[PDB]
Amino acid sequence: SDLDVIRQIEQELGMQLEPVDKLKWYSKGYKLDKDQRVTAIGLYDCGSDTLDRIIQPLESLKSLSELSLSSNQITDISPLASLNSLSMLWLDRNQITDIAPLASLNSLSMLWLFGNKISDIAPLESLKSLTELQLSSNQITDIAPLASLKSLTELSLSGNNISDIAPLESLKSLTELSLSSNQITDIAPLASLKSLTELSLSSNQISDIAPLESLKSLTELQLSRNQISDIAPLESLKSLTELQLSSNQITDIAPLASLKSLTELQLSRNQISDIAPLESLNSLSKLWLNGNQITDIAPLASLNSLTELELSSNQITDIAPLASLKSLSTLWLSSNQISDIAPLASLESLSELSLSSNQISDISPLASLNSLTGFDVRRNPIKRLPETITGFDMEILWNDFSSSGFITFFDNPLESPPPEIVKQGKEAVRQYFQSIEEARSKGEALVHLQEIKVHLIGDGMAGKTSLLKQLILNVVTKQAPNIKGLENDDELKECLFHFWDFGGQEIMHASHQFFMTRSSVYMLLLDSRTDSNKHYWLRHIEKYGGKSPVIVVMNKIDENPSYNIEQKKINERFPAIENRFHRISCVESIAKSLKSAVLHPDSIYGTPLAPSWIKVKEKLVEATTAQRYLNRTEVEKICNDSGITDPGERKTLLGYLNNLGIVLYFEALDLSEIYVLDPHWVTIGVYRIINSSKTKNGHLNTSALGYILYTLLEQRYLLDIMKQFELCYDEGKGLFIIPSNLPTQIDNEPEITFIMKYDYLPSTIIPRLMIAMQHQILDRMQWRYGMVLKSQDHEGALAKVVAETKDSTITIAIQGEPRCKREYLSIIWYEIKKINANFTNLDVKEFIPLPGHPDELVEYKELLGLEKMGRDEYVSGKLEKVFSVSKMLDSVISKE
Amino acid sequence: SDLDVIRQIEQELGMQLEPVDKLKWYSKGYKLDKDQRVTAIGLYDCGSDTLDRIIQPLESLKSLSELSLSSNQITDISPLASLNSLSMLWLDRNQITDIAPLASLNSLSMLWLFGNKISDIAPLESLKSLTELQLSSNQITDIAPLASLKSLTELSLSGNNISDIAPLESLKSLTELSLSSNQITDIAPLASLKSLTELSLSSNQISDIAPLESLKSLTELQLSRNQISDIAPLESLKSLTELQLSSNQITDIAPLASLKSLTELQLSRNQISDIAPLESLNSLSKLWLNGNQITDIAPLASLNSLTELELSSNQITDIAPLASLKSLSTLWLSSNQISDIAPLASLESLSELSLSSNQISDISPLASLNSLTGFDVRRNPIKRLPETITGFDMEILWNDFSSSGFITFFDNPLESPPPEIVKQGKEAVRQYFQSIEEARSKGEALVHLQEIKVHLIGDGMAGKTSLLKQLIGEGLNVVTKQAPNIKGLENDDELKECLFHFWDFGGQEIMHASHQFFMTRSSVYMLLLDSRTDSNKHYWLRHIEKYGGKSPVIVVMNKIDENPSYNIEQKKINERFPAIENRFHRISCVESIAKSLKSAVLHPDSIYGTPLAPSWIKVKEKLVEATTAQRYLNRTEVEKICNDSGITDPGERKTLLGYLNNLGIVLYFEALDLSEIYVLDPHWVTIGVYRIINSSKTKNGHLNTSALGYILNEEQKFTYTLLEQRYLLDIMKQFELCYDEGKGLFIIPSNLPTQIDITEGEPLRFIMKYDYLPSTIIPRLMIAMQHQILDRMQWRYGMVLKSQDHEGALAKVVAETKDSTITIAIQGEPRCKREYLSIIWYEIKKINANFTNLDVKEFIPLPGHPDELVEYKELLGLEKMGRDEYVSGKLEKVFSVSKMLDSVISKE
Repeated sequence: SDLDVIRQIEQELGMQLEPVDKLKWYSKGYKLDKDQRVTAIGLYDCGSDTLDRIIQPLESLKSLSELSLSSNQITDISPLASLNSLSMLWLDRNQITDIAPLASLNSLSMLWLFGNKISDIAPLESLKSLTELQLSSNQITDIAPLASLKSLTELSLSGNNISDIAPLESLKSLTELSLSSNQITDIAPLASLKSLTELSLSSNQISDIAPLESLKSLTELQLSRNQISDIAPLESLKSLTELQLSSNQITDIAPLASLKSLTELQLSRNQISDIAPLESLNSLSKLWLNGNQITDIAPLASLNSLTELELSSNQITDIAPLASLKSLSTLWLSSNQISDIAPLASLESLSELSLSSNQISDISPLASLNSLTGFDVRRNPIKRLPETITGFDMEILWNDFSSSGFITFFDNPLESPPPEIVKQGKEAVRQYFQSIEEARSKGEALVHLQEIKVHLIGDGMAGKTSLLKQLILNVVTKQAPNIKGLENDDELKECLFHFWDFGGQEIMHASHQFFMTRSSVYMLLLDSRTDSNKHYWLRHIEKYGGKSPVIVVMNKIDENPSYNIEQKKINERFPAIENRFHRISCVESIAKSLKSAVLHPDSIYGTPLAPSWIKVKEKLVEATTAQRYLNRTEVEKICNDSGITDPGERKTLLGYLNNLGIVLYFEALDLSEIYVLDPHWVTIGVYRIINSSKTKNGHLNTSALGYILYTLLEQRYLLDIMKQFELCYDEGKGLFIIPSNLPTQIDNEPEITFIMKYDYLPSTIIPRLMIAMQHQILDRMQWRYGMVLKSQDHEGALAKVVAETKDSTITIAIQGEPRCKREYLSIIWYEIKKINANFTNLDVKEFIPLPGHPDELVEYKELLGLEKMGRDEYVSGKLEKVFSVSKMLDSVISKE
Repeated sequence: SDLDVIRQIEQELGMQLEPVDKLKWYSKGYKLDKDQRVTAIGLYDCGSDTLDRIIQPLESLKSLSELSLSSNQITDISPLASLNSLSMLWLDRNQITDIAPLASLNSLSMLWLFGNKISDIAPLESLKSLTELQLSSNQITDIAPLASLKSLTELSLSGNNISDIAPLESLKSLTELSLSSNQITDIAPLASLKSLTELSLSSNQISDIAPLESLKSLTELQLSRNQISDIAPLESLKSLTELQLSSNQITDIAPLASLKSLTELQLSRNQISDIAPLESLNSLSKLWLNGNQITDIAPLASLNSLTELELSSNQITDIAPLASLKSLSTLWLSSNQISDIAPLASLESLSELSLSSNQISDISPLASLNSLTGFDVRRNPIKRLPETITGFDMEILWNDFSSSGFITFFDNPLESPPPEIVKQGKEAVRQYFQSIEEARSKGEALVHLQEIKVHLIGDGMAGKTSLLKQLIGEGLNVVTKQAPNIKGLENDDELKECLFHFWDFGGQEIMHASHQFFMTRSSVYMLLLDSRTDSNKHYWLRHIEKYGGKSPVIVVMNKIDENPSYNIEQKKINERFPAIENRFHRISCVESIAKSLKSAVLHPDSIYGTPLAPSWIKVKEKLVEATTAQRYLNRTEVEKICNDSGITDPGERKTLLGYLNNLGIVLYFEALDLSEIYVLDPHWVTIGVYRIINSSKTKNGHLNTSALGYILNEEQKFTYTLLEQRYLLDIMKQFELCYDEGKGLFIIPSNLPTQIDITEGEPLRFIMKYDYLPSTIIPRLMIAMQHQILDRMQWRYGMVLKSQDHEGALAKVVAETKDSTITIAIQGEPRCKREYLSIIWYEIKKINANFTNLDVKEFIPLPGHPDELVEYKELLGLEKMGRDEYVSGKLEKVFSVSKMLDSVISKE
C-alpha cells in the first residue's frame, strides 16, 4: 500500500522514518503527497550496507522522485540505476570512486557529490537536464563533459585538481559558480557566463583577473588566498555587495571607491597602507584589514554603518577616527601600537573588543561601555586596574585567549590587583579593592610584602651547598639580616628569602601556576665542570619561570679564572637576567642581585596590600611552621582576630597566599581538619613518597603509605595533593601510578597502517598527559617516555605517542580508519596544547615524516604553506623523490 | 707594427714581451712576420690598467691581426673598436658585461669570452666571419643572435642560463659543441648538425636523448649529471671512443654493446646491475662503474685492454674475474663486500689500489705485486700485518686518505703491529718485527701489556671523587693503582699485574691534539650519572664517542638509593653507542663495575692483543720508575736504560719511545730533541700545563714569558727551572693549546674572553651543523691560521680573518655553542670569496678528522632571510636529480638552486 513500504524500510534498517514537508539532504524520513504516495525519501547517515539492501522497497516506490543517500560511506552505487525517475539525488559525503550507474538517470535536475573520490566525470555528459550540480571536494583533474550538461544555473567544483576551466565557456546560463581550492591559473573562459550573481574563486593560482571586468551582474565575489596584485578590473562591478580578496599582494585599493554598494569587504593578509578610497563605501558594515601596514585610519570615520571592524596586526597608533562609529559592535585591534583608548568611550554599541599586544596603560575610559560583553586586553603594560572594572557584567579571567563574556588578562605587569587575585574572578578583585579601601579609610598606610622565593637551579648540589653556606625538596628560609652582603641594609630589614631546591622535578608547576612564575627569583649555578649543560637550565628557567628575574652566578672561578660565559648574547636571549652575572672568588655582589630581584617593580613588591592581610600572613606562617597544618576553626580565629570577618575576603586572601606559595590552601578538597598547610611539610611528604622503594617502578599501592610517610587521614590528604599536583592517578582498588617513575622497556607496538619538536621538552609533559588519558590505555601500555591509547568512541583507532629526550620531540603514531584516526589526533594534540599553555614561550614546530621513511621530516607549516598558494609535490634532494603535498595533509579535512 | 711600439708597451705595463713563433691565449709577447711587422701580440695577465691607455700604441700596429687580453679583470672594452682588422681576439677570464664595441670587428675568425659576466650576445650578430666562438661561463639566457653567424665550426656555451637551443639548428657546420651546465631539457634542435664530432651536454635537465640518434659522426659524447634512463638512441653511434653518462638513472646498458670502438666509458652513480653488454668493448681501457648495484663482475674478464678500473661503492663479493686483466694499472674497489683478495696476486701491472671499507683480513697475497706504488686498505678488519709489508717500495702511513706511494691504514683493529707502531713509518714496523724475531730466536717468551687508562667522564667532581672512593680511595689528578687494589679484583689471578690509570680532564682533553691514540687506544671511559646530572646525559655520551671512539665505556648511575626511580633507557642508549656493551650499573648503599672494567681491559681490540718483546717491557717499567722519581729523564739516562736490556739498535729505541709516547705511558717529543729533557713523566707535564691554563696571569688568554715563575712555582711540591719552562711552552705549542706571537707573548685561545666590536656587502654565509661541537675546533683553527688574523680581533668562540692572496677578502668564522654550529661569513668577489672558503673549510675538516664519526651537516641560508636555512646536500641533490627550484611553503617563495650553489662552488 505504498506507505506500508516505509514500514518495510524502518524494519530492514532499524531506524524510524518520520514525515517531512520538504525533503532535505540531512532528512531521516519520507515525504508523501495527498493520496499518500511517497514522492521523497531520505536516509541520512545509516551505513554503507544501505544500497546493498533496501533497494527492493525503493524500486516498489513508483512515485518516488527524490532520494537522499547523504553521508553513508557508500562505495558501490550500482543498485540505484533502476530508479530512472529520480529528479533529485543526494550522494554527498560518501566513498564513491566509480561513477557510471548515474548515466541511466536522464531525468535528474539536482545532484550532490560533496565528498567522494571521483576521478572521472564522463558519465554526467548524458545528463542534459541538470539545473544544480554539486561536485565539490573530489579528485577531478580533467573536466570536459561539462559543456554538454547545459541549462544548469548552480555549479560547484571546489577542492579538486582543475587547471583548465575552458569547458565552462558554453554554460552561459550560470547564476552561481564556486571554483575554490583548485589549481586554476587562467581565468579567461569566465569572460562569458552572463547573469552570474555569486562567484567563488579562493585558494588558486590566478594572477590575471582581467576577464572579470564584464560580469556586471556579479553581487558576491570571493577572490581570497590568491596571487592578485591589481584590482583594476573591479571598477565596473557596481552591483557587488560581498567582496573578499584576502591574502594577496594588493597595495592599491583605489578601484574599491567606485563599489558604493559593498556591505562585506575582506582584504587582510595583503600589503595595503592607504585606506583612503574606502571613504565612499558608506554602506560598509563588515570590514577586515588585518595583517597590513595601516597607520592612519582617518578615512574610516565616515563609515557610520560599520558593525564589525578588524584592524589587527597593523601599525595603528591613533584611534580617534573610530569615535564617530557609534554603531560599531565588534573591534579587533590586536597587535598594534595603540597607546590611548579614550576615543573608545563614544562606542555605545561596542560589545566585543580585543586590544591584546599593544601599549595601553589605562583601561578606565572603557568603564562607560555598559554594552561590553567580552573585551580582551592581554599583553599590555597595565599596572593598575580601575575599581569600576568589577561593575561589568563579565567575569575576569587570567588566560591566554579571548573568550566571549570575559575580561581576559595575560602577560600584564599587574600591581593593583596582582595577577594572583585576577585569576580568582570578580569577587576576588572586588574584595582586594575593598580591603585597601577599608584600610585607608581607617587611616592605615598600605604595606608591601618584600618576600621572594630563590629557586636554586643547577645540575648537582656541589655548587648549591657551596653557595648556601656562602650566604648563610629542602626549603630553608632566612631573612635579610642573615644574608652575607645586606646584613645591615635598613631598606629591607623585613625582607624574607625562601631558598628552594627542586632537583629538576618542579612539583608545584602543575597545580599552583604562580609558584614558578610570580614571586620567584631563579639562580643559575655554573662552574667549569657544569658549563656543558648551560643552555638547558637557562631554557628550564624560561619555560617554568618566564619573566621572573634570573641571577647567573659562576662560582669556583679561583680554580680556573679563564671561565666566563657570553653574557651579551645570553642576556639578549633571556632578558630576565638583567646582567645579573657574578663570578665568585676568594665581598658578595649576589646580595645586590637578590635586592634588585625582590624590590623589582614587576614583582609582588609593587602590589599594595592591606595591613590586616600581612597580619594574618605572619600569623599563619607562625602557626603552620609550628603545627604542620591548621584546621578551619584555627584559620577563622586568625582572620577574625584581624578584622577579616567577610568570608569573601578570607576566601580570596587564602587563594592569594596559596598562589604565592607562602601558605598552601586547596579549595578543591575542603577538609576542615586540614585547611591550610605548611609548604615545608607537604613538599617533604610528597618528595619522600615519589622517591620511595615501593615506587621505584612507578606503581603505588595505597596499602603502603604508612611505611613510607603521619596519621591515616594525612596520608589520604597527601595522595589527594599528588592527585592535585598532576603527578599520579588512581586506577582502582588502591592502585596508583606515578607516571614519572615508570620504566622504559618490555614492549612497544609500532604497527603498520606526526612529531612536535620542542625547544625545551618538559619532563612533566608526558606524565601529566598520561593521567589525562588514564581510561584509554591498552591494558598496562604506558611506561615513562610514552603511552599507548585505544578509543572506545572511535572503533578503529590505536595510538602510541612517544617522547624522545635526545631530540626533545613527541611523536604520535595512530592507525585505523581515516575518519576515525584523523579525529583521534585532533583530540590528543588539543590535550597536549592544553598543557603546553602552562609554560611560557614554548617553540613547538610540528613535523610529519615522509611516506616510506622514518627520518627525513617536513614541517607541517611548509606543506600547509605549499597548498592554497599553488604548486604540488614536496621535492626532497637528499632523497631524490617526490611525495605530493595533497596526500600528506590528510590529517585535515578541507580548507579549514 | 714597428718593434719600438712594443718597447713602449712593455714599459707602460711593467712586464716584458718576448717573441713567439705562434701566438696563444697565454702568450706574454709579440709575433712579427718577415718584414718585421707585429702581426700578433699577447698581454696575458698584466692588470686591469690595460687597453684603456695601451690602445693608442695598439692602433699604431697596422699589421696586427691577433690580440690576446687573457685574464686582466677588464670591465670596459670600448677602445678595442678601432681594430677593425683583427682576425683573432682573446678576451677570456675578464669582467666584461657589455660587448657592444665588438660589433665593429667584422673580420674576426676567433673570439674567446671564457669567463665574463655577459648576458647579451646581440652585437655578435654582425660577426658573419667567425669560425670559433667561446662563450663559456657567463650569464647568457637567449642565444638567438647566434643563428646569423652560421659559418662557425666550434662553439662553446658551457656554464650559462640557457634553456632554449632552438636558434642553434641553423649552424649546420658545427664539428665541436660544448653546452654543459645549463638548463636544457629539449635537445630536439640538435637533431641536425650532422657534422658534429664532439658534443658535451653535462649538468642539465635532459631526459629525452632521441634526437642524438642521427649524429653518426659523433666520437666524443658527454651526457653526465642529467636525468637520462634510456640510452637506446646511442646504439648507432659506432664511432664513439669517449662516452660519459655518469650520475643518471641508467639501469639497462644494452645499447653500449654496439659501440665496440669505445676506449673511455664512464657510468658512475647510476643504477646498473648488469654489466654483461660491456664484453664486446675489447678496446675499453678506462672504465668507471662506481656507485651502482653490481654484484657480478664476471663480464669484466673479457676486457683485456683495461688499465684503470673503478668498481667502488658497489656490492661486489667475488674479485676473481679481475685476475685475467694483466694490463690493469689502477684498481678502485673501495666500499664493497670483498673478503678475499688472493686473485689480485696475478695483477703484475697493478700500481695503484684502494680496498678501503671492505671485509679483508689478510693482505699477504698482495706481497707479490712488486710494481705497487700506493695501495689503500683502510677500514678493513685487518688484525695482523705480514712482515713482508716493509719490503714494498712504499712508506707506511696512518691517515684517512689514499696518497700515492704510501700504504695507508685507518680504522683497523691492528694487533701486530698495533697502530701506535704503524704511524711511525715503514722503518718502525720493520723494527717491531725485528724485536719479536730476535726475542723468539733468543728463547724469550713474548709478553703482553695489561695496562689501560680509565677516563673519568662527567659534569662536576661530585660524582668523580665519590667513585674514586669505591675502590681504595683517591685541575688533574693522575692516580695509578693495580688490580689487587681495586674493590672487585682483589684476588683475580687473570690480571693481577694489570695497571689502571685514572685520569680526570675537566672537559679539557689536553692530549687529543698531539697524541691521537691517548683517547682512542688503551682507554676506558667511565660516565658518572645521578638523578640530578641526567640532563647532560647525551652531551657526554657523544663527547666520549668523538674523542674516544671504539674505546669501551662503562655507564655508572650513582646515588640511586636516594631516588630508586632513576634509570636510563639502556636499550636505546646502547644501540646508539655500541661501545657500551650494556655496561650499565646502579650503585646503592660499586663491585659490579669491576667486572665491567675487566671486560674492558681484556678486550681483544685493546693492547692485550699486541705481542711485545720482553725487553720492551723491562725498559718500560724502568722508564716509568725513573720518571716518577726524577720528573724527566735525559738522553744518556734513557740510552743507559735501553742498553741494560739489550736494546742497542737506535731503530728500536726510537720506535719504542714512540710506542710508549702514543700510549700515554711515557711522554717523548721527538720534534724537540733536548738531550737534557729526553723522556718525561706524564704526571709532571700534565700538571705543568694545567697550571698554566688555570693561572691568574692567563685568565684572559694572554701569557707573558716573563711571568712563568709565578705560574709554575708560587700560586694559591714540584719545582720548575727556567729551562723546564721553555720546554712546557714547546709542549703546549705541540699540544695545539697556544701559539707564539712574538716578544714572549703567547695566546691561549681556550682562555680568551667573548667580547664584541657584522658583515655588509656581498655576504657568503656558511653553516656547519655538528652533532657534537668540540670546544677545541676554534682554538686549533686559530693556531692554524695565526698569520691571517685581523690584528687584535680574536676571541674564544670565533675570529676574524683576512687573506693575503685575494686583497680585501674578509672572513669571520664564529662558533655558536647554543646550536653547536660553526658559521663562516666571507665578503668580497665570488672568485675571491669562494676560494677563501675552500681553504677555511678544508682547514676545518683537517681538524675534524682527529675525531671519530662526527656528523657535520652543512647549511646555507636563503639570500633574503638571515634565518630559515636550507641544507647544502638538498640543493646539490636537486641538481643531480634534475631540478632548479627549492620551494619553501613557510616562506611562499621559489628560489633557483643554481644562484645559491654557484655562490659556493662551481667545479661540478
